[PDB]
Amino acid sequence: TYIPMSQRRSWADVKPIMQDDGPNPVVPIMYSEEYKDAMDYFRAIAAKEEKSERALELTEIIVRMNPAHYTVWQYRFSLLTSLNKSLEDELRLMNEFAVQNLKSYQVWHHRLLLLDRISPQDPVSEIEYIHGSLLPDPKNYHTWAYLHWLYSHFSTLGRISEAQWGSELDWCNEMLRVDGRNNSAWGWRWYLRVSRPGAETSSRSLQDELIYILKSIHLIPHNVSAWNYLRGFLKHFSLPLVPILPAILPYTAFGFPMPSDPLPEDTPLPVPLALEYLADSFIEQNRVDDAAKVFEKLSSEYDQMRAGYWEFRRRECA
Amino acid sequence: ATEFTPSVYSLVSKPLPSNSRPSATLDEQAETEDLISQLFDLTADPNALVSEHGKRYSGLRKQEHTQFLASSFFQLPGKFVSLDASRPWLVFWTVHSLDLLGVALDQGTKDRVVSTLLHFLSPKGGFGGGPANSQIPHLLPTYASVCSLAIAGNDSSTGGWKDLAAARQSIYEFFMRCKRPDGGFVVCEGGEVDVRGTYCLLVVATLLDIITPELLHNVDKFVSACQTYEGGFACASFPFPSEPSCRVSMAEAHGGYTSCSLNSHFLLTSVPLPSFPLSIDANAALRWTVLQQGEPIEGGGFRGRTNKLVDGCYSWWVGGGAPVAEELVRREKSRKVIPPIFNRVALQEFTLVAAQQDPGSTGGLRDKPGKRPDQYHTCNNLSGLSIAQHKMSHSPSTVSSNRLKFDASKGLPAVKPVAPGGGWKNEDERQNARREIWANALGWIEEEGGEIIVGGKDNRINTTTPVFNILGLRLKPFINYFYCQE
Ligand SMILES: CCC[C@H]1CN(c2cccc(OC(F)(F)F)c2)C(=O)CN1Cc1cncn1Cc1ccc(Br)cc1
Ligand SMILES: O=S(=O)(O)C[C@H](O)CNC1CCCCC1
Ligand SMILES: O=S(=O)(O)C[C@H](O)CNC1CCCCC1
Ligand SMILES: O=S(=O)(O)C[C@H](O)CNC1CCCCC1
Ligand SMILES: [Zn+2]
Repeated sequence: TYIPMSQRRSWADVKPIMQDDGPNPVVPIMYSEEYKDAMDYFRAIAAKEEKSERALELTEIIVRMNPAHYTVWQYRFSLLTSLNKSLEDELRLMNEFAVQNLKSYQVWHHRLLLLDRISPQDPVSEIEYIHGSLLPDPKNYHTWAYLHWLYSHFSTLGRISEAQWGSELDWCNEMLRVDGRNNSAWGWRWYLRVSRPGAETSSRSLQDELIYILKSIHLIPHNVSAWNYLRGFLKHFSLPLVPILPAILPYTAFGFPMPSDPLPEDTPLPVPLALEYLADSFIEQNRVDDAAKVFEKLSSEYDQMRAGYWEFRRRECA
Repeated sequence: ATEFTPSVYSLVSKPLPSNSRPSATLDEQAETEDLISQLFDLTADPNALVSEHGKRYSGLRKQEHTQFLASSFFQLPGKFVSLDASRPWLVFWTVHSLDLLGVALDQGTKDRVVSTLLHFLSPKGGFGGGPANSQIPHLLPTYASVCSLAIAGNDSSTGGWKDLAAARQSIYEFFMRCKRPDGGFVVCEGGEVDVRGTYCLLVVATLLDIITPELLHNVDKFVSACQTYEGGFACASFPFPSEPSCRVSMAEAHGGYTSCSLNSHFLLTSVPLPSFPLSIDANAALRWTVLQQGEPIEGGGFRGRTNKLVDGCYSWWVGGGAPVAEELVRREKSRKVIPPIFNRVALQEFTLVAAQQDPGSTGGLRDKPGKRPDQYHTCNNLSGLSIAQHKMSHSPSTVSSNRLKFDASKGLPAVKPVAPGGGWKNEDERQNARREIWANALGWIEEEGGEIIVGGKDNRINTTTPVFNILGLRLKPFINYFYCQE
């Protein structure tokens, strides 16, 4: 049986404060007794600006019932810092919230604030936790954004070693080996190899990256993630499309990877993004009529869901 | 008008090929293709003159959807507690959907909406997700409350707009407390930083005439650095210090953050500051937008990111971003000196056939088959359906006519900036800013003759506005109130 807080000796000094909705609010929610009672006492705690262990316990009760309650999370973090609580213990509590499927923008942001304030000399333990947490959802957007933030923040402090960057690419390569269609892991590869400020740009690194992209396309020719990464790569580094055309032309029906002599089964031709590559390489050669003819086929035969877009591109050729 | 918008029923439906390379992504894609294509198979083609016997009729079940939303004005069950910090969104999703569906609220119910929202307004500035004695202000409930007051309020003494006007300085001060030096904003005290906050803040600042130079500094750079190599936008960018030496996008391109980024950047192009806003790659954003429309076997709905599943709410996020991307491309084509840009027919077919709750049930619209309908997917499906039905464009001649009628001698008191040099330089510059921002905010039109109503005129819903996502007949008197025009 539930015991109301008005009947708890530890709370006898506190006068609860009711929610001030007005007399007949729209979108009212039928709250459980436990949740209303806890919020009635939270309003009083926050009114008197009490920073205490009982206030800390109360915030945990509330965010277990509603993990998206940003006001109570904000109050909880100020309780932790005011009381100089163990932030490593709090991080262990957040590990449980993930386990019991308590999640939101607010919980993820709480974890970031903890890491920021702990400011570990080496964040390797948190990196490994984040990697393991991707097991039930390898495309969790919050998790990938948090991983980006963690490496960016701690690299700004000089705390990501060359060995650490190297094993992060190793982990990224394995993620794409298990599912080459994971566009989140492709985005992470872009950070690791291209956009992060410490990335190497040399003729070797450009050659290596192009080899990995082309091998990935030859493994899964219909994988949009690989085509988009190829197009972004070439564009970002101002590299011509034409010299690579030998590897792309077999999909539109020399040193760098070529398609399998017989193509993999279940690979119907043409691949529409291969045709887009061909049209753009025609434009690079100033062969606008040839480009227009390819756009026209994309519009009327091969990618008809985008008939209007491909017609727009066709008309731009004139 | 449908030459380049083929119906899903007229195209060959075929699965995403496997290349003999199975993966978890492909397992889910194939299962979703089966769900959606089977429902299309049981449903009569909306484009037929007489509906087929034995098959489901796809007409928009407007009265079912109205009844679904009606719970908002009585009570929500106890499992709504997860949205207890989002109650202004429950209001907005309800009252904007009713506007789209053409259903009027009586004055007593509108007055309850206004009164409820004003209890969420805190005296120090901004709306929270619930009562001000319970929740701190937040940028996202502030947008939802402001737009809801545009839909349900009025200019009288009980209409709420008068209270908003009196709160302009405190809301501005809340916005400046949220501001980061790099151009991001926290969504609330101690809250996260992303382009949802930027979008919500810029909409409200535009509508209430509280934009200043100090408010906008670096905001364009934060947003522009969110663009990824795919052409869409991520949630945020990270500033690396020597202001920052460079900024890097923090996650993958996503339909919701791409909408927020395109809309934010579009609102900034109205602001007459020198070399502002920093440009984006509009062509790449348009390309990314159109590539997210699904194949015929998935009903022509939009996905929110590459290699994930279609979902009706991206009809608004991605589809509603298309006219903005199109306008930015047009401006750049003009600067360097006609068919629809996505399949407007197929998106409507997805909405009617796949996103409606099955008939004779709760009503409402949903993510996809197999998912319960909710208020958020009801609003976003209908907002995206509106964009597909009505051809929206930003009209330079309309903006020009707006400039010609603006009265700069009318307006509310100028906001007092936080820092001494943070305001406009003089009245000539401030009034020029007010004129440009007002005149462009009112520049969206529906093109005469561009209407496409799949399934017949009984499926027509009202026209929403790109960027703001409220009806033009709400936007115009609301923004005119705060700028003291007509
Ligand atoms: C209760 C609705 C939850 C929904 C929408 N939502 C949101 C709420 C208020 C405002 C807002 O944005 C803005 F700018 F303030 F209006 C966005 C979320 O946070 C998460 N969502 C989950 C979801 C459903 N189907 C796709 N998603 C992913 C997704 C992620 C980010 C974005 Br953006 C859009 C969709
Ligand atoms: O699908 S909707 O248009 O939203 C509403 C439902 O059709 C209700 N149908 C009624 C059945 C009995 C006769 C009166 C109409
Ligand atoms: O005077 S104002 O600052 O504008 C309004 C109050 O201070 C804010 N109310 C608090 C919100 C969070 C829970 C406890 C009450
Ligand atoms: O205006 S038109 O597009 O020519 C045709 C009408 O809208 C047809 N709507 C149906 C009528 C019968 C009941 C179900 C809806
Ligand atoms: Zn959705």
